[PDB]
Amino acid sequence: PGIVELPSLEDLKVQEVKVSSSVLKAAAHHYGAQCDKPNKEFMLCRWEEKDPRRCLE
Amino acid sequence: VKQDMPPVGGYGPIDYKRNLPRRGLSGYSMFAVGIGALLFGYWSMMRWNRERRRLQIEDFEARIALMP
Repeated sequence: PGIVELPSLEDLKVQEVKVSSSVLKAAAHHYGAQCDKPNKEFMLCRWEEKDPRRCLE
Repeated sequence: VKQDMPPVGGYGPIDYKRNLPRRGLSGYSMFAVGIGALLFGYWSMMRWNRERRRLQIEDFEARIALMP
């Protein structure tokens, strides 16, 4: 029926944070402390519009 | 002389009493020391559980800050 909208790899290429489990878990309190002030913008984006392929920015 | 097997002038007596010490604690004392150690274990249990809940809340906060 209706065609889908899949934005391609043009916008789907950002270098990942390729650290492992334990380092990311043990760095968590400072990670949420200083940064993660603008990720609640991302989470509010995600909960106000539940359509990832929107909050890519 | 004659060499039978007599008793030599009479021997010592041997008891015939049901010799029972019935030692150990009473009802009240054993009861109270058991309940006292029970309540000691309860108090230490309460302390460890609430400090453990503090740490488990810290683990929850770790997964919260990790997620997005």
